[PDB]
Amino acid sequence: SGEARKQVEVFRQNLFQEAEEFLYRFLPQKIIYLNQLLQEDSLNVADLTSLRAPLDIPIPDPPHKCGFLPGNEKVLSLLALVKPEVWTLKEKCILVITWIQHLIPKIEDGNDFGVAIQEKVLERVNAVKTKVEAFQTTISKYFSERGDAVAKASKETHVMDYRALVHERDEAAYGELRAMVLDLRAFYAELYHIISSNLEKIVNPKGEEKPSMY
Amino acid sequence: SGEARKQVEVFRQNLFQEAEEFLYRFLPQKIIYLNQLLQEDSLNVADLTSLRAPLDIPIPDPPKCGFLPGNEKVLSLLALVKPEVWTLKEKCILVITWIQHLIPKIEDGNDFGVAIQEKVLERVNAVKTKVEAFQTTISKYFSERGDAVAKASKETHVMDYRALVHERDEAAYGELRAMVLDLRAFYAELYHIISSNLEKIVNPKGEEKPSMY
Amino acid sequence: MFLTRSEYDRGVNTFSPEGRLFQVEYAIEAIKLGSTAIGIQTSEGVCLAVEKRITSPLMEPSSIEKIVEIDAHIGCAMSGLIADAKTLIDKARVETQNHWFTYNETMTVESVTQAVSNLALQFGEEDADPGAMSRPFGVALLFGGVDEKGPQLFHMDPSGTFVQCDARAIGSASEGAQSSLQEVYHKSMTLKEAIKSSLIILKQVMEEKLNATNIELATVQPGQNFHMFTKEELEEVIKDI
Amino acid sequence: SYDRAITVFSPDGHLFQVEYAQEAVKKGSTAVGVRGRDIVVLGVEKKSVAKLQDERTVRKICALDDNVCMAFAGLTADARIVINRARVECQSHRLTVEDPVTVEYITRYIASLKQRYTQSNGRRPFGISALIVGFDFDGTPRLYQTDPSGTYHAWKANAIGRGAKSVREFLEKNYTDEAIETDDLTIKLVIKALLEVVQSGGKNIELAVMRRDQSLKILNPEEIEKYVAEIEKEK
Amino acid sequence: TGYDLSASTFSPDGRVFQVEYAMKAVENSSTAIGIRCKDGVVFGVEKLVLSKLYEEGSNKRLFNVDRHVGMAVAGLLADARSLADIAREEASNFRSNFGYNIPLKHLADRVAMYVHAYTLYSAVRPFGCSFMLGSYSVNDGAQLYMIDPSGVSYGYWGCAIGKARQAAKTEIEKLQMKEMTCRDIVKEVAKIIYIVHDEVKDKAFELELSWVGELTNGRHEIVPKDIREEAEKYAKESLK
Amino acid sequence: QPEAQAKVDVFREDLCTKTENLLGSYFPKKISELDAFLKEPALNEANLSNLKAPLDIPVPDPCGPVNCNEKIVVLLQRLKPEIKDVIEQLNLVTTWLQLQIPRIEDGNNFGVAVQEKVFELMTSLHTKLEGFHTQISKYFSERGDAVTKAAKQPHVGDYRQLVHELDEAEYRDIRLMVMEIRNAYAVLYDIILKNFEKLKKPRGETKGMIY
Amino acid sequence: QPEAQAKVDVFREDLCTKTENLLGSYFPKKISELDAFLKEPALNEANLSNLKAPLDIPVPDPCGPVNCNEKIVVLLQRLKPEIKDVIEQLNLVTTWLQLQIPRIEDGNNFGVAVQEKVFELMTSLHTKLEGFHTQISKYFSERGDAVTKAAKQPHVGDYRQLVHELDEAEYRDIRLMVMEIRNAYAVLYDIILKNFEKLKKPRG
Amino acid sequence: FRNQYDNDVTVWSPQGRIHQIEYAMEAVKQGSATVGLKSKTHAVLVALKRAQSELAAHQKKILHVDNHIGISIAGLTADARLLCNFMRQECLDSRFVFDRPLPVSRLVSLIGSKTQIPTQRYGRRPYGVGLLIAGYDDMGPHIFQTCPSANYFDCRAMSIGARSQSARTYLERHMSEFMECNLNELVKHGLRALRETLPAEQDLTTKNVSIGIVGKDLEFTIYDDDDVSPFLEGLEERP
Amino acid sequence: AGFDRHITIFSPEGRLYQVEYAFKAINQGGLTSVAVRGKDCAVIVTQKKVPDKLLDSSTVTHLFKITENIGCVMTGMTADSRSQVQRARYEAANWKYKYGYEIPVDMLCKRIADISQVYTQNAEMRPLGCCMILIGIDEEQGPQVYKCDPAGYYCGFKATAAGVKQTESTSFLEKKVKKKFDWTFEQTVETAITCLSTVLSIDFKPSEIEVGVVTVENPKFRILTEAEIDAHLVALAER
Repeated sequence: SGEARKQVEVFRQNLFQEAEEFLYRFLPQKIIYLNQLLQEDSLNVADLTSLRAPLDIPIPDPPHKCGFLPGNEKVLSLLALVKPEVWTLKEKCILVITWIQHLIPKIEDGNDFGVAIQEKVLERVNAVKTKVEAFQTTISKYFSERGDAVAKASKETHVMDYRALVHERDEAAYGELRAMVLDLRAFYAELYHIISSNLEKIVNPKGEEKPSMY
Repeated sequence: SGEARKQVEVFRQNLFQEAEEFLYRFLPQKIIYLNQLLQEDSLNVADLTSLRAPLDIPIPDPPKCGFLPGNEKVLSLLALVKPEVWTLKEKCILVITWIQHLIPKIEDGNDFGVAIQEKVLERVNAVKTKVEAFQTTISKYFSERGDAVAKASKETHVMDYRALVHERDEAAYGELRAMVLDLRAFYAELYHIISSNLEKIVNPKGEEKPSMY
Repeated sequence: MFLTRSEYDRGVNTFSPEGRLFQVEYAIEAIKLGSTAIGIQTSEGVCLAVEKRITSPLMEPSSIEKIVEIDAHIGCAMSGLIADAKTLIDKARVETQNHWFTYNETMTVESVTQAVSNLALQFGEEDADPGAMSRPFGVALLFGGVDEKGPQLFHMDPSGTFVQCDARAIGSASEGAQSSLQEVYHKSMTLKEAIKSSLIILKQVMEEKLNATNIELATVQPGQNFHMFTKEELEEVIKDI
Repeated sequence: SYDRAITVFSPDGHLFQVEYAQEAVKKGSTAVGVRGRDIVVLGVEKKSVAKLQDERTVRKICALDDNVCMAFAGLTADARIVINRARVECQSHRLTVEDPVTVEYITRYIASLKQRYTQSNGRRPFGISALIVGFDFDGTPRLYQTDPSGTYHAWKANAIGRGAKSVREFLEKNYTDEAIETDDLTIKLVIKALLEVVQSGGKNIELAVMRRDQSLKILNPEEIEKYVAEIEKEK
Repeated sequence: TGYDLSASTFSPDGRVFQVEYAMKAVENSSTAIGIRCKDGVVFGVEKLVLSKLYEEGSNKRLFNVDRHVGMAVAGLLADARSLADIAREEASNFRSNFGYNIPLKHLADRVAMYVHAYTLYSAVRPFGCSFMLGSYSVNDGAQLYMIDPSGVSYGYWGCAIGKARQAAKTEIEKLQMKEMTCRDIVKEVAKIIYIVHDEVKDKAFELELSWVGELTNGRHEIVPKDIREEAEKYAKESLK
Repeated sequence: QPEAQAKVDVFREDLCTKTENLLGSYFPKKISELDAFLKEPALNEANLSNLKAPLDIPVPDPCGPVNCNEKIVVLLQRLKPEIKDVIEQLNLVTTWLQLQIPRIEDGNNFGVAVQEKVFELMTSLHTKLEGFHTQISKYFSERGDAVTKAAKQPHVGDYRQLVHELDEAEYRDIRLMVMEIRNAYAVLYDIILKNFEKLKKPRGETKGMIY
Repeated sequence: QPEAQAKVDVFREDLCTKTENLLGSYFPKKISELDAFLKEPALNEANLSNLKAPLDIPVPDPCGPVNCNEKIVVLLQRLKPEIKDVIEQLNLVTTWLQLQIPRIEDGNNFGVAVQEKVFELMTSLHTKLEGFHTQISKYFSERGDAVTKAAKQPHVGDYRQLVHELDEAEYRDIRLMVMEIRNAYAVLYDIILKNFEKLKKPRG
Repeated sequence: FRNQYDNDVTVWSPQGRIHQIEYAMEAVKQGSATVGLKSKTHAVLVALKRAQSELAAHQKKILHVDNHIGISIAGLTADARLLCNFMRQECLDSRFVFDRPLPVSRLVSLIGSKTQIPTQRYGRRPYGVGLLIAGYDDMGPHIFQTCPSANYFDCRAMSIGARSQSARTYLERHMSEFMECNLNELVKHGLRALRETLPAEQDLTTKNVSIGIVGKDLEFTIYDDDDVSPFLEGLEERP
Repeated sequence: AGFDRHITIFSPEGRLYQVEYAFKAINQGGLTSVAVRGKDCAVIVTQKKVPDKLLDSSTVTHLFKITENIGCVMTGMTADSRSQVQRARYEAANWKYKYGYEIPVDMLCKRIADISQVYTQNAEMRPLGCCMILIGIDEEQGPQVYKCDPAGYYCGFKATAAGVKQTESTSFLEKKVKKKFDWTFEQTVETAITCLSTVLSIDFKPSEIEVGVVTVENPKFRILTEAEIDAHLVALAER
């Protein structure tokens, strides 16, 4: 049915216009915004001791449940800034993958080089997708891990390694967040470069139909 | 001793006869019967609310649970599905043994038929793994529901645990429906590949050395 | 879902599943690597124009020769590998001359294209002769001349197929130039309009701003022989744009 | 994939083996040519003496005939074959048409030989690019360059070989009608340009001039020393 | 396994597979049968009618290789027409140099040697056609010879080539052909051709019959349409 | 057996008809339904803090039924049928192509190859959707375990945060599944439509007889 | 060493003798036994509900020994010896083939290749049979776990069902293993018999 | 895999099929359709030409080998030009040597022999042009088709090219009428049959149809763009 | 590997595997041939198996006459065997023309064998897979038996065998030569038949065996008639 082709064609056209716009607007803007978050002193803290957050568990000494132990506030405010960014990149990356997948041509025996340029770009977009998805999992892992340590540390007040673990886990997230904001910034950048450099082959993989030899 | 070949050959002829009957009788009949179960009103329930089953756990209120039964609707449907899942698995195995018994002596050339047999074996292997899994999911459903109910009863306050029992039930219903289409599709796909390629599957190589050598 | 195996592309003399003979197709792609050339055939004459693509100021512009004279009546604009063009322009020059010797007459543009085409077709290893290039030629030639049938422009491709074209563009921007040509071309246009139109299209397609040095333009009106506009003449026409 | 055979064309229509042969020319020693109004000067860098090696045998600049001289950059052995074949043609043209070969005829002949090698598999493209300098019957100076592909172009001034990109940029800026006004000035320009790419000084440049009717003269090392000195002093 | 790619290669077990693969080509083609009786040799081919558009009495698979010898081919037709040309040239040469009609046994051998050559070299593929030659000369007698793509040549009292070769041989076997006369055999060949044809797989067939013998005065000739028609009727009636 | 022939024939006819309906009618409509769904505000919430659902667990110096995040459970109800439907349609398209594979022969492999390749992407979509289905199951179990842990240890603030984070994460993931489900639907159409002639008729028309 | 030469030779003689016995006599006999066993009614029970065995755990408004499903245990007693026999017999064939593999040489490799192909299949049966052995082990542990969970938590009806389901699955799995074991023995005869000339004399 | 066995014309496949020859046969399908039909007195070739662009002229699909023989090409044009030259020279040779128009059938045998040699020997690719040859000789009007495989067939009518099954279908149903047809009727029947091949939007125009007619009194003539107007005007409208 | 697959390439251990593969082909035929040399006679016996009743028995033979006084039995691929026989017959005549006397058997084996080495050293051709055993009487050296194998080896033997049971056949013959009693024509024929029969366990009937003999008294190679074969066979059974 021509009408069914038309409905997909409408979606395809919308994706193309969004991809072109995202490439010439959202991707450059994001690179700048992310670089600023990195430049900000909050993600540039010189000494991790400042990030250390109070763990109010009484130690055992020779002659009740601990009071609320809150999450490291500094880390949480940073996480709150990062979580929107992780999702904007994932969604924008997804928009690009669909654009390329739609553009792939009818399978043919040869002149499949343009398809190859599309495949190698897709392989990069896929690699970025796995890395970014993992970033989202890490945020949950931190909360579960920090939580478990806090629970163990209160349950066995005597062991101080558990107390060190809480401080270390917080330290790692600060280090990880710094790397993660760096990676998202880098990823928008790499995506813009692969797509811009190879735009012609990606947009028109097999090219103009060969002049009749038939 | 030729006695051993005869015993295997008798086994082969029995398998060959069984396969032919299966292709022209058990396979077509099962395809129609399964489609009927698929089109039965039971597997096509529009509103999953009907499937929701009572969970008798008292909600905690400001100042051990009674027996909690399985979703009967899911259980009755599972009871119909379990024989079907097994019968496909048994039949798939009989067909695989027949293709395997018909693979010929390994040779450098004239191996096109052997390759057809391998393409068919690839499909049968893919089907075997998928079907075996269906059997596993059935058992997993009871265990997951059972643990979920235990967790819900042990900690009455958590309500998501209650939602989980309901969600697991909805999934089993959606899965049973998908499984029946899969079993029907499987009987059908098998009939088509075996029927289309039976000549090569039965006699893969043939005699190619005449007076040449 | 990407199936990019290919594996039938390499090696002429191999037909792909689907019978596509890809090496020849790839050669047709090569002409896209070349500078765009546009030819318009009008009753007044056929005009040929090309973009020189001069890499360095030190290179002498005259040497780049993308428009050449096969004979007074017929001229050729070539886009693609320069070297394989030189062989094809040579077969053409000898064949026009051989016809004068044998028949004391001037070859029609079509026969001359058929003649060069016959050489191009030989790439298939059609003949047993050792001195035939195995690769399909990588050049596309636009041959325009005034013959018995009046102004005619024929386009030849690495396959060796030739066809008369009222207007054709061969080269990097051929797609798009052709589209523009389709809109501008009207059979009645005089050569003066065509020269202006072709140069307008070239200005749009060419990356550099048009200057007399960057373009080569030629005409073969029926009374006159192949004429290449000199820098002074080119300057006058470009100024009009 | 598409780079193993000269005949094969890449998807995108690039013949890779010919391009690779052009890379070979880049590895070769630099050469520079400037077309002065009355003199054509060809200058080539010399890699090193090696102390125990006689320098007479190694000569990048050669005379194809009385009116044509050639300098090459690329595999040395291939050059010796091309130079020899060009010399036979120069003499053969004189036999066939009784007239001295024009600079372009020699360039076209050398180019065709190279194209012939590129055209068929079973032969490797000659990995040499050459600058052919000559004076025509009219006496106009002519400088032409050829590449492994077989394309010949005329250049007012050009550099082939390693560092060619740098010298050609220098030449583009430096070359002017004013520079070519004096025959000494022309020799100075090429020396100055080669100096830009030569690691050493005048010790490593071999330069030669062909005048309107005079035969090719390889300047003596002392004459080169004088020129480098004038240039260094002016610096 | 790279053993099967070329005919120059020999498999580790000693088999040249490319030749065997070529022999499989003949099985793709429709059956053709040749029976030698005391008077002469009768050949028959079931020629499938692929399309109504194709002209009848065309796309012939029975060729006259010389005045006294006829060739029936099965397998890739293009190769067969080319092999027929090689045979005709050989026959002409034997007449030109030795001055008499080629003895068939020799003809088979010369054509076979040409076919065998293709088997050895790697540049050329084995020919994909299996053909039968028959001739009747008063001195020589009636001779039927069949050449496989391998180049093996042997003389057959009765022979079949093509998709239904095995089935046809069983029918040909119950014929006592040596005693039978040429006219009777034409009916018999048709019966076998009809029996082997599979109506379901092959839509329709036109029987082409040719014969050489005392009746034809030793000239291989297409059976007269009256005789062919009578035989086709005998065959349908027998098929019942 | 004739009954057998008819039974197989009915299945073959229905399957071929259903696929035409899916490609010609269901797929275009589904893209539109999903497109409106994604445009709707329920899956377009700017601040995930708004999605946060209050936990009544007492804070230390006795827990009431702790309800689920209604906003997420509501979205899940809309998304869950779509995941299952695309799975069902993927099973249909795989059987359709499988029934269109020709008897194996040495030649005319191109097309049989295109068919196999199309199957591979479609089987891959099937895997990704079953992967999505697993994610849905995990949300209920994980949030529940998290709430339980928070309730058992009121002192641990992080556990309370985990409950909010798991919820916030799910809305974001659920929106992505919908966008992906539309993409999968459109790509399935593009893959099949663009390569349809080979998929429908792999061997091609009869072409003379060499033999 | 000469005494050593006798010791190695005696192993070689025994391995070759045992293999001919397995293929010539033991394999046909086993295929008949496995055929007889499958025909027997215990492993051909149409209603798997009959297999379901009573659990005495009291329904919630103190649990006595809950015995295992006798029907399944009875079947395992017949099946488990057979599973082990094939694993041992497979080793005999895997070792026999390895001894037949010749000194490595550059060519005439087909033959060594055939031996390897058969070796892969026998090793593949070994993996399947070991998998069957794992399954037999799991049933006892899983069934026990289910009964324990149900007894610990009488309120959960599903656990009681799980015990019933595990038993039903086991009967089906055991029945399949008998069929697979027969097939695995039969396929071994086909592969070895069909390729015997190359396996015994790969070089030629 | 089976990627092997498809690389060269010299490799037989495990099942008796030379794949490259088959791949070559696929080339004819790529070309524009052409229909050839015969009547007791005349033989007609009609072709649907295709154009690279509006500005470009339509390609030549019908070529004259000799006064009595003409061919229509479907497939790679290059192979056709080469084969046509061989055919033309073979015909010229017969007139010089025997002063007789070459029997059309004999020429087709020669085209087959030349065509077969590429198929068996490593080196030249199989010719990928499919040719319909039409001529009137003393035996009568003749229509023959040649496959890229050297096999040749004599036909009452045939269409080679893209979407040519549709034409063959029309020709088979209306075939009986053709034998007694007048020339105008025969070309008209053919133009309709090629019309079937055309996409529904497209229509036969003076520009895309070429008709070649050879008959007892007519030397092969290719009626072209303005001379097809008499034959086309009588035709009706799309069914 | 890849060391096999071309005759020219040598294995890392220098074994030229393709030539060895050819010797395997002789066995693939499934027929065995035995030749024994007597004091005054040389006999070649081969198994004749006719696959189909339809095949004419007269046409199928592995015994050919290279020249009037030299006879050969060729075992291996049938087609290759015929090819070598022709070359031998050509070579045999070319010797008579050039040198004026009948080729000595040893020289025919040498020439035929040398031709085989060329195939073994040149890349395109395949070693012919056949082995030829030649029997002849040389006046100076009495009866002669020579075998040339696909390698190009040309040794002459008192007795030899080629085919599936060659090794077993050689052992039987070896025992009989070691207990030398010399061989009369009857014994030479009897030894040959007993050897072929014992190794194959056939208990032959006259039709299954083709026996060819060269004798000093009648030097010309003759293929014995079925009756003559039966007479020897009957005698063997009687004693």
